[PDB]
Amino acid sequence: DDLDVPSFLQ
Amino acid sequence: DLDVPSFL
Amino acid sequence: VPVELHSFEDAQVIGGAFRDGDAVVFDMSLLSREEARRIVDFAAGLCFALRGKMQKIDSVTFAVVPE
Amino acid sequence: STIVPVELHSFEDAQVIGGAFRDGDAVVFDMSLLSREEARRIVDFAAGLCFALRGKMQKIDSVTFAVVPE
Ligand SMILES: [Mg+2]
Repeated sequence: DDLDVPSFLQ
Repeated sequence: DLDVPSFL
Repeated sequence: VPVELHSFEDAQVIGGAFRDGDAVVFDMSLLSREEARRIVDFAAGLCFALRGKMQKIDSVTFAVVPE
Repeated sequence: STIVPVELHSFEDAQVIGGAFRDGDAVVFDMSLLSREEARRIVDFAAGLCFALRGKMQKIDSVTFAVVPE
């Protein structure tokens, strides 16, 4: 639950 | 073994 | 679309609805940490390819939005 | 167009695969510098790219794959 949207998808 | 996922 | 994920094979449900032009909200509470990482990477791939939006709702909930 | 080759160093390097692929180019990527789990991540991301655009994905060897546009 420490996961997020990869930064380069911004 | 790293393969193509079945649903492809 | 509120997909409850049981394994990585359920990526196909997210993929199928998303490429059909529908927003998908998926739950990863049943998945292991390794499986959730796989789902997020697959979903990131789906989004990148179609220039869609991906957002984390809460710790085990993400959304993939078309166009 | 001709196949774009990629030597991957990290998961952020998937952006090269994604960028060239969504532009309609076939991409051949090498994962020999990637760890076991990083390669797993790349393959899942590439599978996502492929599925969204109805492209073809193929294993060349254990560290080499290709993503081909529809
Ligand atoms: Mg590296």
